[PDB]
Amino acid sequence: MTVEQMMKSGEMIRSVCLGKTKVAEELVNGLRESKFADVKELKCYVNCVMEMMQTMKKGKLNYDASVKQIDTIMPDELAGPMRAALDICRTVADGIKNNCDAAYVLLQCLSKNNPKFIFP
Repeated sequence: MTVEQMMKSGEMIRSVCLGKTKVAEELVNGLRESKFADVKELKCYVNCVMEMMQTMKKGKLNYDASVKQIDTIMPDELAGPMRAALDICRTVADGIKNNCDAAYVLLQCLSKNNPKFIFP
């Protein structure tokens, strides 16, 4: 429930997805600063995170599942802006067959459209 809980859940998801993908930690930190480097392992890190957050399955957005997860994990003042960005970006990755590519396109759009953007 707490923001401290969010920070804990976020650290858990980062750890697991770093371990899976073996991506540089600086690359991942850049995702919070609009540095969306075109690096396969970083795109696949993003896909890992969205799959753990129940936000995508097979590189396709599950809108209802995403909203449920956003609202559980994030405090209200961050969840609201995230929901608005998800609505704005709802169809942005449609027609992109590669899973990591689709997750990454979605992430860029969420960041572009959420002034209070955060990501594990």
